[PDB]
Amino acid sequence: AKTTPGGGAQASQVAQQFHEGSSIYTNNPMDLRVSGTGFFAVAKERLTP
Amino acid sequence: AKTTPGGGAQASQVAQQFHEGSSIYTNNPMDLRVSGTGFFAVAKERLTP
Repeated sequence: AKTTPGGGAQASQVAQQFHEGSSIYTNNPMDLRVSGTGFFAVAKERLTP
Repeated sequence: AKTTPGGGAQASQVAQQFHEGSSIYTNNPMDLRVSGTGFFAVAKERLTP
């Protein structure tokens, strides 16, 4: 138990840190941003959402 | 909450300040001015008002 050293390092997880990013301004009404928590929903095909 | 600084300045609105402007004098009866509150109404086509 005490005479055996460690077996190295194993990768645990690559996280996906979700802190809010900055904003740029295009003055274009079709450019939208979620200020705070939320995601847009986008459908590959028009019929099936 | 407290370790994060601000994100800059965002344009709020360009207002349209409506305080009365000064008047010039032409001594011509066809030149009109609205002293106080109100607008003239002008129509592009004579038939449609």
